[PDB]
This record gives sequence, C-alpha cells and structure tokens, in this order.
Amino acid sequence: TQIGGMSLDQARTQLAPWTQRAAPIGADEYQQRIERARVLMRAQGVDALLIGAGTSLRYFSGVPWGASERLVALLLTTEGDPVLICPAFEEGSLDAVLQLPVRKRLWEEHEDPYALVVQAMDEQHAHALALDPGIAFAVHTGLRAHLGTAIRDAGAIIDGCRMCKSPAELALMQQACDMTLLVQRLAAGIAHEGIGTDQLVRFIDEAHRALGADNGSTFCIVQFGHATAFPHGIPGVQHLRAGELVLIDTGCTVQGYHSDITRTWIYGTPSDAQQRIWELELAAQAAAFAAVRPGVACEAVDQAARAVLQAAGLGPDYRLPGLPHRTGHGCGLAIHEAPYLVRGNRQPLQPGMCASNEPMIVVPGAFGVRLEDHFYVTDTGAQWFTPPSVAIDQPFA
Amino acid sequence: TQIGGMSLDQARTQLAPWTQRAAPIGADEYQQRIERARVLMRAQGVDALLIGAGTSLRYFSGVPWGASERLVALLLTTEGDPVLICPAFEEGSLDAVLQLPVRKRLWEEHEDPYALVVQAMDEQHAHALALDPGIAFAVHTGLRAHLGTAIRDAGAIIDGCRMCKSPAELALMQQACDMTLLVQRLAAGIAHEGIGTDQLVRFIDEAHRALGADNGSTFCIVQFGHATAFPHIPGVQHLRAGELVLIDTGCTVQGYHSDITRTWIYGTPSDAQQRIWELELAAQAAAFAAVRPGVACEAVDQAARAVLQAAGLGPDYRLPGLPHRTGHGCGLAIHEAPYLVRGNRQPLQPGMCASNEPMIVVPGAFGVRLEDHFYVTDTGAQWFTPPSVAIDQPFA
Ligand SMILES: [Mn+2]
Ligand SMILES: [Mn+2]
Ligand SMILES: [Mn+2]
Ligand SMILES: [Mn+2]
Repeated sequence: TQIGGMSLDQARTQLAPWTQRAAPIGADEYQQRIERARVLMRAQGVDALLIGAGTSLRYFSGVPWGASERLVALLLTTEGDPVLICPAFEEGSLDAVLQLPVRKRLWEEHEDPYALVVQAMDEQHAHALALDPGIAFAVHTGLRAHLGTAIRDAGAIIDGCRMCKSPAELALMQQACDMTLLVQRLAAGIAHEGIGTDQLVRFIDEAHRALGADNGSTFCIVQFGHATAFPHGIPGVQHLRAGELVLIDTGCTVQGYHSDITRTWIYGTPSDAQQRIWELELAAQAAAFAAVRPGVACEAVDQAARAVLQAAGLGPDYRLPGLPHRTGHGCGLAIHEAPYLVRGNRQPLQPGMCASNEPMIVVPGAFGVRLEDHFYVTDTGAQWFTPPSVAIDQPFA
Repeated sequence: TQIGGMSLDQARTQLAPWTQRAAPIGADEYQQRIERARVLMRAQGVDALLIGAGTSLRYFSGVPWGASERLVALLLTTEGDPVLICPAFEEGSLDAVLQLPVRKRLWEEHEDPYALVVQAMDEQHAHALALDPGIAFAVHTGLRAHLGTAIRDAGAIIDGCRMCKSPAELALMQQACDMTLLVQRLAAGIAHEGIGTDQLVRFIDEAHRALGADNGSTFCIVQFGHATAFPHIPGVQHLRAGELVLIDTGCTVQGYHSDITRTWIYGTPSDAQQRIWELELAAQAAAFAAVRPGVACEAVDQAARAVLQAAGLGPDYRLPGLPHRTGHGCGLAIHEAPYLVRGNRQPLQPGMCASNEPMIVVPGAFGVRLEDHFYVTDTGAQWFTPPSVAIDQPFA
C-alpha cells in the first residue's frame, strides 16, 4: 500500500508547514564552539585559525552565505572577539546575520583582504596559522603575498569541533530528516506507470518547500530500472514501467542542517534477483548499525556491512556484485563531512557523531539497491534519525 | 504597458520550447582548450596542471559535477591524453559525461588519490605543478604531503583560456540571455497589486523550464519598495502601487549563464526614483561606451563612477552611489574573470564577457540595478541584451 495510488492533490493535502520546529542555535553554543576550537588550536600548536564563508563560517559565526570570489572569513586567535574580514559594502548584511560578537575588518573592492588577515595576526603576535581546508586555494595564494610562516591545514581543528553534534544540532537534523522522510513517502505514493523522473524531482522540491525547508530540495536523484546501477546516476529523464526499481535520494536543510535519505522500492512485481538483493541490502545496513557504539573504529562499521555481503557470496572488498563505495559519511552543516565510515579510518566513534548508513549494492548490467538512513552515536550505541525500510514494497517503517 | 495587464494564460502562450538552440560545445573545441592551456603552461614555466571538479573541469572535459570531498580532477602535462583522477565506483557515471579522451586513473575509497596525481607527474617527469585556484585547500594539503616542490596558482592559465569566449560559447550564452530576457518581460507583464515575491520566483522558474533552460532558474532575486535598498535576508513581500520592483534572474544553457536585472516602477514613480533610475541607465551606458580592446577593466568601473559623481552622488563607494564594483566576468560561472573593479589593470580583449551593473543604492529608501552583459568585439562591445529604456519601459 505505500507505492502508487495517491493523486497529486491528495499528497498536497499532507503538505502543511511543519509545526514541530527545532530551536535555532543559541549565542552561548556559538561561544562554546569557539572555545572548543581554541582548545584544538593550542593542542596542535596553532595560534590563529582562518575560516572561510561556507559551512564552517556558519558553524562558528552564524553567517550562512556561500563562498564567493570575495574573501569573507573569521580569524580566530587565542584571545578576544574573533576578527570578521568582510567586504565593506556587505557590513549591514553581515550585521543582520552574525550570531557571535566580532571585530569587523572591512575592505573596499580594490583593497587587499589578505593584508587584513595578516595585519590582525601581527597585532596579536600570532605566527602559526591554520587554514580551513574547505576554502578556495586562491586564499593560500593571497595570504602568501604577506605571510612567510607555515600554513597548517585546519581540518583536525574543524572536525574536532563539528563531528560531535550538540542536542540542538541533533534536533535541527531530526526535523530535516522527518520532513524529507514524509516527502519520500508522498513521492512513493504518487508514483504511477509513465511518471517522469523529472516530475518526481519537481514534486519533491515543491513538497520540501511546502513543509518549510530552508530552500526546497538540497539535491534530488531519481532513477528507474537499470539506471539504479549507477551510484550517482546518469543524465537523461526516464519514465516508469512496472517491474523497475525506483531509487530516490533527496534531502533538505533546516537552519543549514542536512537530511540525506535514500529509498529504493519496486514499482509492480519484483524479480527474485530484485528481492534477494533488496533483502541483502537491508541486512547490510542493519549489520552496520549494530556495529555502532562509542569506541568502535569507523572502518569497523564498514567492515560489518561488507561481512553480510560476503557471507551471501557478494564482494569481497569492493568487487561487484557488491558494495563499490564506503558504507557512510558524516553529516551535519554539510552533506558530506567527518567522520567517514570507510576502510582505513581508525577514528573512534563518539557520542553525538552523525553519519549515513548506505551500503549500496550494485549488480552490474542490472540494477542497484541503496537504502540510506542516518544515525547518531549515543552513550551506549546509536539511534536512527529515520527508521529503515521494511520491505521491497514497503519503503516506510 | 510592459508592466502589468498580462494574464498567466497569456504569458503561457509565449512559453513554447526555444526553437533557436545553440550548438553544444564539440569534441574539437575541448581539444583546442587543452592546447591553449598547454601553451599557457609553457609560457609560465609550468609543466603540470591540476583542475578540480567544478566550472574549470567542465570547461576542459565536459564533466559537470560539483566539487565534493572526493578528488575528481584532470591532470594535464606537456603531452599525451590528460589524466582524469576519479573514484573507481563513479567510472560508469564519468564515462556518460566525459567529452574529452582521457587516461582514467581510478582510486578505491581507502586509497590516496593525491598519490595518483604525483605518480602521473613522476611518469611524465613533471615537477612544476600549477593548481586550480578554485579548488579546496584540502587538495594543496594532499599534494604537499607527496611533493617537495612548489605548487603554483593556476589562475593565469585558467583565466588565459576562459576569459575570451569562442563563437560557440558566445552563442550559448546568447541563448541563455535571450530566454531570460523573455522571462523577465513576462514577469513584468503578469505583475499586479498584491502579487507575492514568491509567486514571481515561481513563475520565473516555470518559464525558464518551459523555454528549455538546463535546470529552470539558476537563481532569482525579487525585491519590492524599500527592500531594493538592501541588495543582500530574504522574506516574502506583496506588491503595492508606487514601489520599485527589482528582478535579478538567470539560467544556463549547456552550463553557460545569463544574469539579468531589471528595475521598474509599479504605478507612479516619485521624482527621486525617476532621477536615480535615469542616472543608473546613464552610468550603465557610460561603462558600456568605455569598452573596447586595450581598455583596463578598472577604466570601465571608473566610467560608471564618473557619471554618478558628476550628478552629485558618491564619490568612490559612498552612498547614495555605487558601493561595490561595476561588474564581473561571466561564462561557465556566474562570476569569473575579468572583474570590472578599481585596481584591475587587466586590458579587455575580444571575446571577453562581463556584466554591466553599476547599482545605485539610496540608503533606507530604494536601489536601482540595471544589469545587462556584453562581450568585447574587435572595435568596441556588443550587448547580449539591450538595456532598458525607461523606469516604466524595462524592455527595449
Ligand atoms: Mn549520503
Ligand atoms: Mn544520499
Ligand atoms: Mn544578477
Ligand atoms: Mn551579475
């Protein structure tokens, strides 16, 4: 009963704005983030940290703008309000989004914003910069015109803050996930013979927007039939036929925090091969989840999924039929962030880490099945953000 | 009569799929871009170039994927097919979009892709790498772990290719602009008392899709009244008689961007609105009249500012006036070199494409932004779209 048979206007009747709205991040929590960054800076022997516009700037300062060709950055040192380097003409706009007190250092269009970063270093006798790994390489070129000391990669400091989510972060993420899960549910409901992949993408966007996501669908992949064999798809619109699997991978943000959920379900009657692979995928996902608790190396969670596949005669390693990519990724303010659930990653799981659990099986020439739900690590184990699917024709628990 | 009076029904009658479709970029032109990069690399003493996923990888290879945490890159050396560094699991999906013959070098999830880059360098005896300045700093870290030699910034090489558009690229951008102009005109026509900023966003997207844009609207800003003085925090507004409307939108066609702003009055304008609107047009016109081969980009920005100063606004970036640059290059990116900004000595040359948008802000009152792009010709410039005629005639 979850697949097909829902009219567009029936689905529409389940799309009122979401009424269980998590609290934004508070001022105190931004100070705690700065404080934690300072601990990790000192641990690494760094005395200044430069964070570019994008997910990390939003994390530390609230500023949500996307990166551009104009340097917008926070420069954190071991004391005092961090410096916010920003185009002069954007000052009014910056003041309206900041969640953290800052010392603003503004540059007019022809002025060199990298000189301002280094001047603010020199003012506090800081000579050991770490730079945001997400920032454009052009920024290392700019800083090099003025800085002669070693520039360290800030990834350890940034991850060491962001990997473990606070309760407020978890609730924002949960909201986003509950919204997208509903959207997934309605998309499965309106599916019918002949529906276009593009029509389902457009519905999903409309539906996330109606529920009050920040900005509709963050992304959306919809594939039918043989196209499901490509983990990230191929160009081209498809039209649905009985007997095909349907893989829908989509998500939204709520105050920048992501959902990221995949469902793969049959439309019509499945073959034995489809059933067999779908069950195996549910089982691989379930084994990865059972492996999660504090102290467990991230690679062990990936190993747990591959062990199920290999005991069914798939794999080993990335061999196809099997799992050609890692089991999962971290999620937060970015879709993909630390920690990664991947072979070779010894990083121990800690309470509050969030990650995907999406051990997709690909059968070359045929189809793929990806079941994707995220979890967070609790004090004694893990918790699903969204409950896994139940069957090939029952995508929703 | 450009503004208002049109039904949604009438607008839809002008929304058949675009029939004058510009040719996609062909296999030979990708090879010419690779060749062009190679001479630039030789001119600058560089023997290896790494391009990351994004507009530059698309330019060189046709791969359109946005950058992610996994290295997807093209490594170009002084000879042989370029090397495409890619996750192994994405190989099938990479093959469906590649437009250039490459030597694929695939890595499994636990393997170090930066190692592959350096091994490909070492096989060619390349030791003088330039790195895409748009790529994440993480890639510098990854490469530096394997290299003792300098990692140069590739921006001279990449801009030396991308800034001057081929005829094929100009035609694709022309298509994108012609479609977006129509959308702008329809949006003006359907505007009425009460209409939502959100309803206009939605219609704009629908229209861009109906005409055959790559993916609807690329972006859409719609501002009414006092909000036009705040060019950068969204919020839904409803239209009233006496308000300015500013609509900034664009699409892509084979990834080539349009980016057009129109600002017009709904109802009767005040004398201040009229005077600033006229000034905006004049500033835009003076910038365009400055464009010709060998003019410095900053001379084009100064030409706009001179208009505003002669009329008593400014000076410099002071308001009421022009608080930021006059315009930006445009291509596969909305914003790319060359920038029409004070301090930029870069001389314009034939084929360069940029925006001309010397917005006037009157603080706390309103703003008027007129935005049309141009390309540089052998003797002067050519508008992709013709400028507005009047505060109540947004379309020439
Ligand atoms: Mn995922
Ligand atoms: Mn996903
Ligand atoms: Mn624009
Ligand atoms: Mn523009």
